[PDB]
Amino acid sequence: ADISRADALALLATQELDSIIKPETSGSAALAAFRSIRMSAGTVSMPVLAA
Amino acid sequence: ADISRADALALLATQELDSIIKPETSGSAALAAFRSIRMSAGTVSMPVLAA
Repeated sequence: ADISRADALALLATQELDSIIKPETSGSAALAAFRSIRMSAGTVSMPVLAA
Repeated sequence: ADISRADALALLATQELDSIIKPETSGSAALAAFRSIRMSAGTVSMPVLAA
């Protein structure tokens, strides 16, 4: 006769990970590669050299 | 050859008027003309001499 682990199972401490198992996030390849501008109007204008 | 206004059209500044064009506004002729009471009840009862 002895205190098995099952006999004391209800006394054992518990632990949950403090973080989630997930992939590291990529972000947009477009936002990573191409330079961007802050817009204030919804339809910005863009002069382009022609000649 | 020279830079025409059509060639520089994309570079031209814009201006927008600082305020909206609108007619003048006015309040009800009824509230201007007639006496009014504060109602506290949703109905007021009024006694009228009948005969």
